[PDB]
Amino acid sequence: TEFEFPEELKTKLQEHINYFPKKRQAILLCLHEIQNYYGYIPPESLKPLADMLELPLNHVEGVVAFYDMFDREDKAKYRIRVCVSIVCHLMGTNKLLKALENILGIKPGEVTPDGKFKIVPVQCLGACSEAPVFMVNDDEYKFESEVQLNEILSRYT
Amino acid sequence: SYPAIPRIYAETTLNMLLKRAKKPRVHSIDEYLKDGGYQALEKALNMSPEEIIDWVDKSTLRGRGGAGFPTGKKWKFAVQNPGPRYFICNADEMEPGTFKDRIIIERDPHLLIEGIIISSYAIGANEAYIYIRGEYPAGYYILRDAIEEAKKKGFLGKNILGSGFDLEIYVARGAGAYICGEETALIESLEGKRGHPRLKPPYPVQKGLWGKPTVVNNVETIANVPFIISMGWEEYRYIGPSDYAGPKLFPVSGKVKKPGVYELPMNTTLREVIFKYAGGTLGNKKVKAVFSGALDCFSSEELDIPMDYSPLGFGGTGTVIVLTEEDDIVEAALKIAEFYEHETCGQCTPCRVGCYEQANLLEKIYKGEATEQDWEGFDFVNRNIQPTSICGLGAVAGRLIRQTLEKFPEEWEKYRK
Ligand SMILES: Cc1cc2nc3c(=O)[nH]c(=O)nc-3n(C[C@H](O)[C@H](O)[C@H](O)COP(=O)(O)O)c2cc1C
Ligand code: SF4
Ligand code: FES
Ligand SMILES: [Cl-]
Ligand code: NA
Repeated sequence: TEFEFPEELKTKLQEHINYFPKKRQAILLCLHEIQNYYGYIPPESLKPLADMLELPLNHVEGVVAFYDMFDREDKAKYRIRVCVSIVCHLMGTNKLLKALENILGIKPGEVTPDGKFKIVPVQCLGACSEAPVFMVNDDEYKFESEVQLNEILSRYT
Repeated sequence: SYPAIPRIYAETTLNMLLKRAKKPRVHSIDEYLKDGGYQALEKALNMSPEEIIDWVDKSTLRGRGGAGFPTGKKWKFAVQNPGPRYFICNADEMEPGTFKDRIIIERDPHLLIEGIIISSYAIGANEAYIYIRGEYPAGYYILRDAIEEAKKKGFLGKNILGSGFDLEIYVARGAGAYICGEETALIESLEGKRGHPRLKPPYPVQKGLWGKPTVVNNVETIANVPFIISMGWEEYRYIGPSDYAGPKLFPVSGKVKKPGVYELPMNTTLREVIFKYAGGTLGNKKVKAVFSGALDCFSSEELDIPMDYSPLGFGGTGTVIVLTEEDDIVEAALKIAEFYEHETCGQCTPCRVGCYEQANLLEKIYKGEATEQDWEGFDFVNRNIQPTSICGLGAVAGRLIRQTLEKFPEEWEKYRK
């Protein structure tokens, strides 16, 4: 049957849509919410959302494709966004990636066998003074050492 | 309860934008009000919109977002056009080294909201927007909750403090396009479309959000507004040099002992920023070069320049990335090339191919896989990104890298071999 949103999701989506003066302005908050729920943007989920937004599907797809943050390719509970830009690279992005490889056994762009962690190479995260920087979903941290990183990641279950 | 944020070091000599934000925690409305907050708003709502515009103009407040456009004048241009109008606070950061705006948003959200309300009232906007990057979730939730705080204290909503002025502030989110920081693209995203900039003119202050006069202003710009109203434009123009007056946030990063955001006046030298305030270099290694975000490159011989918007001044957003004698200038330029590779939106052909190929060939140069044609090609591509570009990204993608070829040729020659 027609794919449909769980009500604990559809409630939030409906809230986002009513937040702005025009429904269409909600598209990015809906996608953030959809990816937060599913661990990725299910292709199946865009048709219902287009209806919800009173926008064409091809518009919605075109938007998903354009924005780096949205992934319709790979599922992951937790996205380790690793900053690879100028400052983080100078201050030891590599030692962070090395530690991530050692602990999780995956390189940038890859997902752990349990689909728990995906490492995502991103541009500057806006905490250059706390370099090298990474996020674990919404949580943002300075990398200090492998032992320090191992402890943080233990907090994600 | 908000997500984890690293506690960037903050230090001020003026005790204005960072008076609260120097302490690395959320300051909620009762604290803001206790430092006399929203009193500038009360004062402003008892002046006419036109007189606020005058004060902001006489202040000499300039855009903090990298344009250095005189803020008072931007507002004048907005209000020449018929209402209704919209005020947008550019919460998008993206540019590397730049983390000044996040410490206002995350620590003193109310300074920003007060700024947005006064500025909105000045241009007669009854609807305002904060477009905050998606990599700032804490800032998103902190702004949403802090706006709710302002609503309940009756600073937002309809007929605010019996003034007759209506304002809602809406918080939209990015999803990882840098170009969404360029003011026309930001509006395209707010309208629920791809972050593709518009051909100018029309300019936003004439045709912007749904073709209505639109003021887009940087987080740091809007943060200055309450001070101008509260202190008076005379007392504000007294801070630092009269021609580029007021407090400035300098995000300092790289090989310095005390990296963080510094609130200084703009007659501070780039040497003062690094060595007096930022506590000098790591290992006291000689400074090699300073990168002004992804915009410019200054050598160790240009440290004596003011941090103001003047021609021979530092300018930009006041972003200071410090490299020492032991840092590869080429490897650095590669990482600036790779930034512009990712963040060209691909509308304009020289920019789309130029930004990508610059990075592709420089990567080959850096790895010692470059043919002599890839070298000649890298050089040509770099000087041919600007042509046809309808926004500043194409104009600047090759700028920094060119300066490094000019100022450090010996280090680039190491890579020719
Ligand atoms: C490609 C590009 C990206 C930009 N990104 C940002 C940004 O992240 N933040 C910002 O405040 N201004 C950014 N700007 C500058 C804006 O075009 C504009 O100058 C600014 O939003 C106006 O604020 P101001 O008057 O306070 O300077 C960018 C400009 C361009 C061309
Ligand atoms: S110059 Fe580059 S980033 Fe700017 S609109 Fe053209 S293609 Fe997009
Ligand atoms: S360079 Fe990594 S956060 Fe900016
Ligand atoms: Cl104040
Ligand atoms: Na964005």
